[PDB]
Amino acid sequence: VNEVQEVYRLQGVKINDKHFEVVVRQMMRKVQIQDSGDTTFLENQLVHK
Amino acid sequence: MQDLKNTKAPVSTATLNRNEFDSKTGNIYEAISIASKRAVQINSDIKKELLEKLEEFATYSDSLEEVFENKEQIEVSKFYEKLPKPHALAVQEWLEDKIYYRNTEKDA
Amino acid sequence: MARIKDNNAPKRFNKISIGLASPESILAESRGEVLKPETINYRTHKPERDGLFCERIFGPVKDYECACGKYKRIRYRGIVCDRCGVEVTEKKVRRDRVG
Amino acid sequence: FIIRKLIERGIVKTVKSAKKIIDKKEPVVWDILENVLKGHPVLLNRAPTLHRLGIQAFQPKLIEGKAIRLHPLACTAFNADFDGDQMAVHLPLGPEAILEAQLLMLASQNILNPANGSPITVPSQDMVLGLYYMTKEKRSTPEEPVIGEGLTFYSSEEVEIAFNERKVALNAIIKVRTKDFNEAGELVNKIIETTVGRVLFNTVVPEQAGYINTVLNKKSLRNIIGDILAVTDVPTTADFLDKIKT
Amino acid sequence: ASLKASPSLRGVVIDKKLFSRSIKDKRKRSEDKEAISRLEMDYEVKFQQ
Amino acid sequence: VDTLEGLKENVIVGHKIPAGTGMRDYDSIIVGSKEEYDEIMARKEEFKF
Amino acid sequence: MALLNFQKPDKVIMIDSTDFEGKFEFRPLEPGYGLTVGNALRRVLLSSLEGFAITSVRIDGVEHEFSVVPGVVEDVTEIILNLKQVRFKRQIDDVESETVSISVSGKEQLTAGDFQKFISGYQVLNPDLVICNMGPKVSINMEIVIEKGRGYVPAEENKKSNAPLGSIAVDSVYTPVKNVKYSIENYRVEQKTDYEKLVFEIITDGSIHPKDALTEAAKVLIHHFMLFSDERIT
Amino acid sequence: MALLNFQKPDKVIMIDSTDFEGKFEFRPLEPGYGLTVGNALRRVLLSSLEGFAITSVRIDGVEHEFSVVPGVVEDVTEIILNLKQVRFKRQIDDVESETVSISVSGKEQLTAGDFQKFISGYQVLNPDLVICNMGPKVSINMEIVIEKGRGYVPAEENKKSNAPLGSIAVDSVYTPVKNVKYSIENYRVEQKTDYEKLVFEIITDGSIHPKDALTEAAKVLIHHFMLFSDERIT
Amino acid sequence: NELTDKAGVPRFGHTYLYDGGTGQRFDQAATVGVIYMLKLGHMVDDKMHARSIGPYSLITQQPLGGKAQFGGQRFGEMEVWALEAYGASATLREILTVKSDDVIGRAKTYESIVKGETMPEPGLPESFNVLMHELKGLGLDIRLEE
Amino acid sequence: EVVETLGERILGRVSLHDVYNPLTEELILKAGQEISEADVKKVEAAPIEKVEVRSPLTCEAAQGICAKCYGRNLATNKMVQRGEAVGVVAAQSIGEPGT
Ligand SMILES: [Mg+2]
Ligand SMILES: [Zn+2]
Repeated sequence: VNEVQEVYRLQGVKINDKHFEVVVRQMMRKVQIQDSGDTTFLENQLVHK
Repeated sequence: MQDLKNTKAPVSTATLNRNEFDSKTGNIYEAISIASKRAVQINSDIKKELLEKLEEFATYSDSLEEVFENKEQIEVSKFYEKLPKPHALAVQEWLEDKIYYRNTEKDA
Repeated sequence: MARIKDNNAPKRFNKISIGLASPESILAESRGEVLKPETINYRTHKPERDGLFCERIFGPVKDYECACGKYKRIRYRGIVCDRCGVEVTEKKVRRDRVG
Repeated sequence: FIIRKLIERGIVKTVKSAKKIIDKKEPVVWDILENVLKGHPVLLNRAPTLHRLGIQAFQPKLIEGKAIRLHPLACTAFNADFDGDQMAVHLPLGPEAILEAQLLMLASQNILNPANGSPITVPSQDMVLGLYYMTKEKRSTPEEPVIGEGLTFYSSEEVEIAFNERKVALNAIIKVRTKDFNEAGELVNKIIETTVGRVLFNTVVPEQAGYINTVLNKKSLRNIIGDILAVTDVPTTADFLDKIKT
Repeated sequence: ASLKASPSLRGVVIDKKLFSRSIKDKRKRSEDKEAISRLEMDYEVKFQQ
Repeated sequence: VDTLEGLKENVIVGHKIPAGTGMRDYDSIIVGSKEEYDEIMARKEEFKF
Repeated sequence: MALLNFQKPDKVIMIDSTDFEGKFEFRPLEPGYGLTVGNALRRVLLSSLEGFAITSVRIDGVEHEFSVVPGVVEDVTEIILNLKQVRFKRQIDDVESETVSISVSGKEQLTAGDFQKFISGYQVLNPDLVICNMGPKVSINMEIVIEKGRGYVPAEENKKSNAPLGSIAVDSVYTPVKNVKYSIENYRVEQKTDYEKLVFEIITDGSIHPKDALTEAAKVLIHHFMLFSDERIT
Repeated sequence: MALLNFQKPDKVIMIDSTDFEGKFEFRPLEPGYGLTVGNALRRVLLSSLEGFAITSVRIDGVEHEFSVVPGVVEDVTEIILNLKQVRFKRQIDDVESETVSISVSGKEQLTAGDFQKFISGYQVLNPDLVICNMGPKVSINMEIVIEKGRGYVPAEENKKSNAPLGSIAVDSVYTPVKNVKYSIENYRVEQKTDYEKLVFEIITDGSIHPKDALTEAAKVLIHHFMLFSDERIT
Repeated sequence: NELTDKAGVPRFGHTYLYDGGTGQRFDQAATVGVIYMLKLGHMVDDKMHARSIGPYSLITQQPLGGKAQFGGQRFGEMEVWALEAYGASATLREILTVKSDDVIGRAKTYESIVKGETMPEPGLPESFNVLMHELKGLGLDIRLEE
Repeated sequence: EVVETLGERILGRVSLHDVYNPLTEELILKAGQEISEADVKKVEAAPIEKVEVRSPLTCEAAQGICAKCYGRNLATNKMVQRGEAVGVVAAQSIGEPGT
């Protein structure tokens, strides 16, 4: 959030942090599997949390 | 049918305060839904009333190409033209707490 | 006059399912088999028999008129023909019939 | 809609005759259309539509010519200048669509930028220059005297009377008794040293925002509009915007 | 199959042109042969001048 | 199997988007005049008594 | 004959009117005439019209403007500002300059109407205007001067040699007209959405009615324009 | 009675005036009234005065405006643009329109003054205007329609549904007043050095003498301002 | 400067002007002169275009595009994004179905506006059926289920 | 140097915990209550430097976000209401100044 906001702040653009927070939340909805276990999930699988 | 000769709804568009409009429901989208449904009902009622008024001045002229100037029909149509539109009447009804609404799913 | 009020309201749906299509389903939904690589005859500029534009498979081109022009107008809905086998219906069925 | 009114009036009984009458451009068409327009806003759109303010509902009026007349204060929302730009007009049909246009899309409702919350319908260019010129102070010097400097007025009424009679200059420094906040936040009458132009600007500022005693630039105007919207509601802010534009 | 003005065209007709292929008839063919002979004679007259 | 939950699917299919005025719980709202409802229920109560 | 194709207005419509404010309507006007009529009427009405005001106030126990009057909450400046709002109407004809000596005691609030018993040649239109707030056992004595003037005259231009010693010069709003405004909207006649519609607003202190102000301004303009007649040019 | 102290001006004084240019004086004037009187008169003079102009033209051998007359140097668009500048004045009372047939041959130039022979109810004020350039053996048989109006009427509003073949509706400019200038000078009456003098300079095209243009403008203003009387307010 | 002094014109063209509607001189002097002005070929006559109903496409059953074709304006992706952001389900629905390609719906809506009745219930757009037929022509079994 | 004030960054959000003034001990910020301008003024006049607010990054709604999780609708300067397509607004707000 801070790094993306810095680019806009360097040129006098005011955007609330809520928008970047929503996008970043949409950027972190998945997890990477590393142990298959007894579930139907498989290895190296990006699955929704 | 409400008194259409003494309505306080604006004839044209106005800047309505949203806080007053959505105070009763807590959601302006819900208020718009309710007002639009009431506007449909009001439009149906107004159409029925206008058809009843126009059936009186039903001058039985079989000719179709010629344009007929019936003054009474024009006067009635003019009266109903300058009235606030059905959505405006529904908005005025909603702001005056004269709309009854309920949710069938929530009440079941 | 006004358009004919088709009372066949669209069937409401909530889902779309996708999958591999079997040959049996393709044959079952089809109205015929395209047998010729022709589209329109070069001498008459009319859809060819058993071609890609065939009126036997994909529907009539004219509204409420068959190919041979023997059955005409709304009185003859659903009668295909004795001669050209082209159903007398709305030409809009050329957007829904497959081969 | 014109066809519906034509059939209702008894002028015609079929759609084709109504279309022919409309295409003939008769006075009855304009008489019908004046009332048909009312309560039926149109969505104006300028491409590219970067944010939701690129589509805005406006209540239309019949004008001469072939060009759409657009409010200047909406230009900043549309990124629209008048060097050859074109706009598209879409007509909502259903009552719910018209209600959405009137209560969610109306330009008088789109005062704040959804990106940051600060006002977007702020005066610009000629409007800001005129407000700045009216609210800037001028000090009297022996070479160029300023009429009516140092005069005390009982209200904005007397300032208006003196200005209308050409007895005090627009940029003269005067003292006026008006309502302003105290240290506790209550509105009390006090004598403020201000300018005539500031008094005239404050005759349209809502009394709940106090008294504004600053030279009006774009930043100050944006802050003032935000404050007025904070204390008052949207309609009052819209009327204030229109008045200060004028 | 007529050409109709769109509801934006307002103007004045300033010129009209019709270009046609001469109909090939038998009598027209004999007339064309006589005319081409006369034109050939006139053009040899011009040649000689 | 797509259940048509987002905005894009309902835009493509032509259904009301699940946002703004198109939320699914606004399709079950019955509206009417308050005076008419009051009169109807008063008549019902009078008939019941 | 001269005005045959002209789209003349019908007459003046008095939409709303009180003794203080009044709004009038002129329609339909040909293009460019709303501005002419509105500007002419506003200029005539915003000229230095005749009226009466207070020109000098002399309060006993006070010698300069920035002084404290015993028992009165407001200073001399606030008293002068309040006195500037007293509106007068002529009652006895041919009355120009009047000096009024006023002594008020036993009241919690000195108002304009309390001067009425001491004022002879004029009548106070707003007797409920709070001139000052005084204490319980406070007696106020003041001499005011009511004169006749034109428009707004500041203190410097309003000093008179006949004023009593110790008086303070006061700005005077002689004019009866408080404010004049006009707007020109578009009026539709047949297929023309470009006709004009003049809306006039007059706010007056109450001495003259807004309709009377409009009629008098129109009369002045008519008298001025009648001199451009054929018989009145040499 | 409050308006009686106004300084009423004497009359309008004609200093110099030919049939085209005129200079007038309005004196004495109250401070600020020269501006309103002058601006109102200027607006009315420039906007709403009647004059005569050509509304339609038909040239033999010419089907539409975008054509050419054989032997004439100018096209028909240029001929129409020159005919727009032909100014007319009344010569006989009670004439509202006139169709003039003109036949000119044998002259190297067709000018406006050539139309006076065929015109009975009007006078051409600018006979030296060159309508077109022609050869010595080129004959023009044309027909113009001179009408009456105010302001500028485009060709679309001069199109007659009963006009003969070849008739071209021509943009009409009717305004007789070309320039209005006014100045405000200081005028001294007795001991007062603050009165005003309004100096007017009017340039017209010759159809109306400047004095009568001033009288007509005053009449229009007076007719508009009479509607503000008490009897015409509801 | 020399030429303006020779022509009786104030230097830099700085002249005091008078308002035509009021007559008062402007407070400050303004730059006045003669400028060479051109008229470009972008005329409002060629740009204005209005359509209620007109020709549609025979493939997509959507309004054509262009003044010569009497077409309709394009409500693209960004306009739909703006409509969604506002929350206008109804306006977006009318734009998607009844104004573009609901073949029965648009005729019924025209009739309902002329007759004053209630608006018709929109149906499936025809472009969706074109998409479904293309998918079936690609050998995919697309099924709409309730 | 302070570029963005804490008051400009906590305005419109939702206070996660009951925040008391460390000096005078009053409940300045209430849990679940939107930070209005009055709360901003109170905090700026109090010795508070870090405020824990609810953010979309840390809302546990099954589908989307909800009103308290998000905060204030910047288009209306009121609490965000149910049904708002805050994602499209966020994307448009970020992308508009990209040019
Ligand atoms: Mg541009
Ligand atoms: Zn057949």
